[PDB]
Amino acid sequence: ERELRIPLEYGWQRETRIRNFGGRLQGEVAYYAPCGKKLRQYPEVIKYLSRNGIMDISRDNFSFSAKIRVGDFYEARDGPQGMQWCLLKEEDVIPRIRAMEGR
Amino acid sequence: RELRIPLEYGWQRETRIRNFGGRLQGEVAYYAPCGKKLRQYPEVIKYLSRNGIMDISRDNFSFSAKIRVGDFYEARDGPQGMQWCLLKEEDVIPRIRAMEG
Repeated sequence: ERELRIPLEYGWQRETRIRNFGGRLQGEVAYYAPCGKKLRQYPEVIKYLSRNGIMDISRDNFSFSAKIRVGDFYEARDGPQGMQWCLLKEEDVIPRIRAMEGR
Repeated sequence: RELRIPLEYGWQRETRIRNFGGRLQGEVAYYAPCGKKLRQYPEVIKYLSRNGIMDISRDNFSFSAKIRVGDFYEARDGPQGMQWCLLKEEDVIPRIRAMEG
């Protein structure tokens, strides 16, 4: 976890979006670079680090596993403006992770 | 454009909307590249001075909850209790207009 938190200390964001596809929970991880650029897979992170001369952090500091309790978790909820990503309180994340483990 | 410049240097701008009995209240916070949360212009200016950041100044910052820059969250009651819901891009102008009416 220490490893995967380093980028947050450099002003990156980690986001996990959770969807329940008929009882089955699935997560998708994205990073936002400090400039706001959205990165959706390792190759995208490596290119960003290469292109931007970033050497303090590496591919080792990043994971796209939705089962890692690092950064912010969202679940879709309906409302008067339609579906929104709603932030899970840290204490509601665990059951989501646990549902995605095993399998 | 001026208010986007800090975001490129790894500042975050966040607007929280609370509905108090149908009266919307918006509140803006900045997170400096070090993560420090700043809530007022004097704190932002002290932070710029104390950390010798000088590319940006007062003109690159707004604490007005009516500006479409950065992420908007609205507090929404639900099954899990109070949650911050991320406003979609299309959600923001309507909720700003709601704040004014």
